[PDB]
Amino acid sequence: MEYEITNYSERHTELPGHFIGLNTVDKLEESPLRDFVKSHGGHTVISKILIANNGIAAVKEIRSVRKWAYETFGDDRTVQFVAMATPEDLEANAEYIRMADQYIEVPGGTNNNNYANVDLIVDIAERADVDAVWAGWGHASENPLLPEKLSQSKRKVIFIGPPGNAMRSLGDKISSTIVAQSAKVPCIPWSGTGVDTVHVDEKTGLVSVDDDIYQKGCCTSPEDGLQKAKRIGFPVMIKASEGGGGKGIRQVEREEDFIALYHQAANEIPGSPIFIMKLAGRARHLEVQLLADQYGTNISLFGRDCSVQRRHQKIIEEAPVTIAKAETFHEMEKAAVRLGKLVGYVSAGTVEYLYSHDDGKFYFLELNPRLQVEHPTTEMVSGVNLPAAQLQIAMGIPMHRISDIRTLYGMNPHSASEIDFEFKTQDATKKQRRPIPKGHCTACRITSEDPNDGFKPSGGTLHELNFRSSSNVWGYFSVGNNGNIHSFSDSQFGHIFAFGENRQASRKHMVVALKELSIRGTVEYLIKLLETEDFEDNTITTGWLDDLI
Repeated sequence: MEYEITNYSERHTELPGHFIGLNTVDKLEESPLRDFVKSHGGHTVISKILIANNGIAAVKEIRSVRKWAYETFGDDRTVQFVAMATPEDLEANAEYIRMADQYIEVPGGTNNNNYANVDLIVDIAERADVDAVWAGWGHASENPLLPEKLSQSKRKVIFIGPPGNAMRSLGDKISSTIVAQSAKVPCIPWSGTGVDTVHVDEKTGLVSVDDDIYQKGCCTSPEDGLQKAKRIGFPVMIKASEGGGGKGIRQVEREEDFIALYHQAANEIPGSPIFIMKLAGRARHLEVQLLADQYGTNISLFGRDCSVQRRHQKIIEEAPVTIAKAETFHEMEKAAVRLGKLVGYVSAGTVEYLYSHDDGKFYFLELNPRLQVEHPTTEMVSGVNLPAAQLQIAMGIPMHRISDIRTLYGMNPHSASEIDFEFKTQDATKKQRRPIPKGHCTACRITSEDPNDGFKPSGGTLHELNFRSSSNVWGYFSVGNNGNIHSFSDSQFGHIFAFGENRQASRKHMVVALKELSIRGTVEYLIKLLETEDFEDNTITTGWLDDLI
């Protein structure tokens, strides 16, 4: 066969040497994938892949990369797959370790003994002979030392995901915010508000904040910060960047208790820089899905609502979003891209936001440089096979040279022209066509119980919820394996996906699916919560759900 051509042999040079992988297409005997890459513009070809993760996550990278490929050069093995198999998983017959094309038995115990491990991941990587690795999410998915050490080998193992440098450019809750203050992302009132000086390392693109700036946004003393609070507007949250999950923070709804609380968190974590933020109330926690290639070409793939949290847990997340005004939502999007370029982010990352409809305004929470288990939604409303996406960007192929990309924007899929993604010139919508979700999708965090007393469960840790009275719904339950705290959870934790023409309807088919699954042997409060208007229009902020029970 033969494809249209794209010659980006220029841009590759300025590309971090850690993006170019050993088996480049300029030194390989001619070959199918060696032709699908080259022509389109990429530099490295990936043939073997290591899955630094298990469960549905690990089965999602497969079905996805085997779909695209079979659709592409037709071969659900074009892109091989080496998986890591942890003891307990072999005793559960994980349907994924089964789907791979081979694998290497890895160390059991606490995940810090395999997946989240980093030297082991690459050692294996060096052993298998892989071109690239993938962690999806969780485990070492966030550690930036993972990719930084993956190409940092005599095997140049590329990394299907964001470059470590993309991560190190994040940082504690201070610099993070200030840096994001740079990409002019409306942030929540704190001590650093108005502090947006950041120095980009021309050579490495590494973004850091220089002390004097990080000290311009801290409380040198308890009286020093107390003064910030008044200037702010109680209640406020006393946090300290190196905040440990749930350590180093106190809410102060009123003066008097400040001095008392300040030292409180400072005591938990010493030598820990403290700052004072403004403590918001019933707002929203939408979430922006943003894509970007290895050529400062960031873009978004819609948004997500998830301000309905279980003590801060994502139970119900529907997408696309209809909450904020369209342009108000549009603003946050370019807002998200306004920062991806900054950190020089790559592949896929979902940026969350605090939304208040009272004012319409919204703030920057944090950047999540790591794919999410809830991308399927943004994938159905856009049709962008993300595990088929990021995988091509890793090989150094532009966004426009991405089958699904053009499709999204209205371009002859086979075409090799560029795209005015920003929609900046009259000569931009003669060829293109602004994106737009197709139907709605509302996930649903389901939880049941099938203990580990003694009997031997059904073979596998991935039961697909094959419903019978719903055409538009997919789900599943996942035997919790190698979590981080749970080498195995008593019960499981699978997601569920529902889709439809509109939001309302999507719900219908959603609940409708929550019905069929309630006749087996959990979701009670679910139908419930969906059958309530406080969700039947998308109004409920951050109180409703918890306000309940």
